[PDB]
Amino acid sequence: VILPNNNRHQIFNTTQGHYDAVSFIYIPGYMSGSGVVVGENEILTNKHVVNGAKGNPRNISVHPSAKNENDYPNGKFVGQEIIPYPGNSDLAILRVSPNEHNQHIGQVVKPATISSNTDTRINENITVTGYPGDKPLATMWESVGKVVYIGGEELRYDLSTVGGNAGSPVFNGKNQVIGIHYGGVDNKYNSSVYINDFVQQFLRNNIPDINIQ
Repeated sequence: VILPNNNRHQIFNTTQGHYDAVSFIYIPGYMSGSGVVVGENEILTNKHVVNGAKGNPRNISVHPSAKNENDYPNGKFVGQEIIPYPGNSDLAILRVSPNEHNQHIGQVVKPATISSNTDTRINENITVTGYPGDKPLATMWESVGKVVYIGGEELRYDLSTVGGNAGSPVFNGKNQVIGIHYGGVDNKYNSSVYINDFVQQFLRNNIPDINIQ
């Protein structure tokens, strides 16, 4: 949702630095979302995003580092298996197949570093980076703000997001993923799945190369 803090800027060097793992999701109209590469064959996104495929992961296209609708520098990877988080939060792993050159998604971009969240606190400056639907299709935007709430598996912030941002990584100042954006409440806050210790266990047990720091 759009909040009084609406500080959003387009990313152009989408294959460089921590942006390469940020991914555009397209599911045939169409729905679109966001996600983040975190392992050799794996992205994180929302349940409500992968649910749009109606049980067929092959309906999901993942474009890591997408720059615009005519510029997918790392091509696409097709959904292979949906692994929902068992807990009551909007988090899923999407395992993708290798591409047409037999490259794995976590070989073409550097998988994102996950935060242990040992230091994460309210008032901390963060970003949410992904593919908002008010902007041109498949353009990457970074939104700037602060954490306002941490509780259980919920982390909320005062920065603006728009439909299409679902699944976007929430980055701390070290460019580590602290949460996965899922939506918000008009005029109040936006919300993410907080990567707490239980979420970290789920990641380790499904993504053996997960990099938690």
